[PDB]
Amino acid sequence: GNAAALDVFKFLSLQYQGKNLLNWLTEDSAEALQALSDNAEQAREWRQAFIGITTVKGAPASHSLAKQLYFPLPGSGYHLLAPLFPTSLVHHVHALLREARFGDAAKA
Amino acid sequence: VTDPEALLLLPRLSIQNANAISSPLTWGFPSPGAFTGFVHALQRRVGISLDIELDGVGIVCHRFEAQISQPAGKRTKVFNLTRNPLNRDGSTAAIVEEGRAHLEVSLLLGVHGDGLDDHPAQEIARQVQEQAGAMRLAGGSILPWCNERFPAPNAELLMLGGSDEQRRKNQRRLTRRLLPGFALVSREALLQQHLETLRTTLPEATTLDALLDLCRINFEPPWQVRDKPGWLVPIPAGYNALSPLYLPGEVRNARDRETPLRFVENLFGLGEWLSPHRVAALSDLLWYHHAEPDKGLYRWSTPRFV
Amino acid sequence: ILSTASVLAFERKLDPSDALMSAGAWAQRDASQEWPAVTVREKSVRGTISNRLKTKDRDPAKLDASIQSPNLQTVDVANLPSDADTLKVRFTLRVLGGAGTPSACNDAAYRDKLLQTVATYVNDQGFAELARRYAHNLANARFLWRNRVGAEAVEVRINHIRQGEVARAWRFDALAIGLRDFKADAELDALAELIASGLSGSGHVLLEVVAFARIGDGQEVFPSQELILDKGDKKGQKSKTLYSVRDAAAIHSQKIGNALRTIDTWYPDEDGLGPIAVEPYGSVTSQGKAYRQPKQKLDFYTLLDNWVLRDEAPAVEQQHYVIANLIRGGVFGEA
RNA sequence: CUAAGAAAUUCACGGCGGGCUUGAUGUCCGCGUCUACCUGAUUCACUGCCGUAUAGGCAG
Repeated sequence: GNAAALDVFKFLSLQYQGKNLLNWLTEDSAEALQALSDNAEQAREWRQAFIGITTVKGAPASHSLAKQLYFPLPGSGYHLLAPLFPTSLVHHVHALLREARFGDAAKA
Repeated sequence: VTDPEALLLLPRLSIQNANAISSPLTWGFPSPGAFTGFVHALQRRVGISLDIELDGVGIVCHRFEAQISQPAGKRTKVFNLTRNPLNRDGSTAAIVEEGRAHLEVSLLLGVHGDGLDDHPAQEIARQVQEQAGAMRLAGGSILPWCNERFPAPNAELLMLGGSDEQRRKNQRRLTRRLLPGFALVSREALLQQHLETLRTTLPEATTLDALLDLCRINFEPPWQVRDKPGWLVPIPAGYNALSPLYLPGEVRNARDRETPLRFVENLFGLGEWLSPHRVAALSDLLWYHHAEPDKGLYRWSTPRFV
Repeated sequence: ILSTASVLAFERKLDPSDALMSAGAWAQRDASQEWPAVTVREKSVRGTISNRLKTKDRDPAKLDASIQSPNLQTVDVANLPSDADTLKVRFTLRVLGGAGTPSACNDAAYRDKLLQTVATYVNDQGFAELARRYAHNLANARFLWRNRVGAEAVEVRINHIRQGEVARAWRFDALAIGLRDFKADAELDALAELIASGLSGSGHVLLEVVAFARIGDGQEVFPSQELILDKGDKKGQKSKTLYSVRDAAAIHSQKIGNALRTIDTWYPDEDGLGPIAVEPYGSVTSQGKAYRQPKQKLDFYTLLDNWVLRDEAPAVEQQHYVIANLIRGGVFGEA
């Protein structure tokens, strides 16, 4: 998204009690929906905003410069199969490779 | 799935700019899905006109030359790019790194259908080579062999042999023809039992970790390297679903509005490069499609191998 | 309403290969099948600093302190051998065919309207102005980019290959054919009709192009230079890397393609250049200036929408340019 | 119906200044290589003669 709005992500990303703040606002709890509040309806509005970051916004679409590939079904016909770039996968394999190449436990 | 009644051999194909980025995790030889899509486009374009069903591919890869370059003072490599045209103002466009490579593969495509007795085998092989000469394999132009020493013609081996001696003889005559290469097969049960052994050693183990362990070279304390059987590589083994399937005219900016779309993501399996006489059966080693679309799992492999 | 397709894509017709270069002697170029290749080797160059000062450091102290610290490089060169005065560049060309149908289109209404428009163009006047200029750029050796600019005699041989052998042989003199005029010759018209039959039909047409350039003994030839970023560390880094397919220098394929598409003489600015390459918003990256801007109605996109959607067929030169874009290929489409 | 579909890296360059690498040295004792065979498969398409002949025949 917009990089100047990264303060909301660093606001929600903390571990304040034992878990994530978005993980708190996603579950209905007595500690949740009241701390960022003096009235209940604006708290409901703020939480209904804050939980929607994990959902796709808009109609599903891939651009003309995105890739999409016919796959032959066994009977007949095709599916369109637009793939994406898995950034959690690349980041996890990147952390493992950086551990195996520059880690102190391997350099020893 | 289906045993091919014939096994047609496309000869050494020169491909000049293949997509060397096989997956978001692997560079190198292009994906097996490219070759299966190539033979399905061949089926789509002449497999209807000749009353056949081209199915399965044997990948050989005689010669591979990637357009990479090692920068000075680093262990890893980078890619040599191409110069894009300018925008409408004269500034340079933002470059997207695409890896190129020069291949030399031979394709063993298995053909079966009622068109075998309608036509001579040499005529249908000649027609499928003339159709292959105007296509592209993984994004690269198929160089059609002009003014060289002698063009390599095709050979459609009828798999139904009069004898087992005749079958082994004609198989050996093919294996001599595609010998300097290295056939690529999928070995997933080996990855599964390696997952089993590594989870015996240490629990909660992913098989991404097992694929990483079978990819790398790793030393052991008494220093010696740990042996690997053969040339094991990681390959993209098809796709896995993310979104539920949508209706054909529902997704915005699709490639087609008659075909349902589904957002997918890669699946990284394990392949192996063997010398072609090691398999001792060329009726297998062909890469088929396995869809089962109700759970995603649009994937390719080679059954009947081991 | 016949809205535009959101995904448009055309396959590149006129597909060339990597142009290998070799070397040998003129007047035995007929037996030039076993000529050795031109190899890319390193050489070390140095010199002082020549470019302009940044106007605040013009003092003689740091000027003389700068010319006592020359820069040190390791460049690649490709030289002819010292006993050979001919450069032999050879590549293969495929004319694919089916030059109107898009490889991807959302709307079927846009698809058959565009196919009807392309068919209207080709039965009005076939590929005989475009294929004439493509045969010109194969005739005069414009694909020899800097290897042409001082040659004593360039001779181009184009042999149409059948299933296994040479179906028809051409032979040209690329210095008699200029780099800015598209005239009429007999063999040029025969080659243009072969490229026309390729572009119209469904099968591919294969051509082998050989270009001999008589430069001189041991002079420098100029293959493509590889675009690399993230170069490394200055003790081992190379400054200029030439292209080499298999230990042999070579011009890139897309450089040959950009030479063959230099047919566009219909851009609205004056032709002090002559022909330029065919691009949407036709831009010359050596000139750094994008002709056919969208503010004038002479770029590719608006011409195609006026030709297909609202049926304003433009001048015949501009639809020549539009069909040249369609043979060029491309990826077009809004969000 | 292929992580599908598209792409100009390029213009110029002085790497030269100079030099002592030296001395000294035990390779060395010993040794069983035997055994047995068809180069011949038409393997010398030769030499000459009649005939203008290369066309065709004849001799040894």
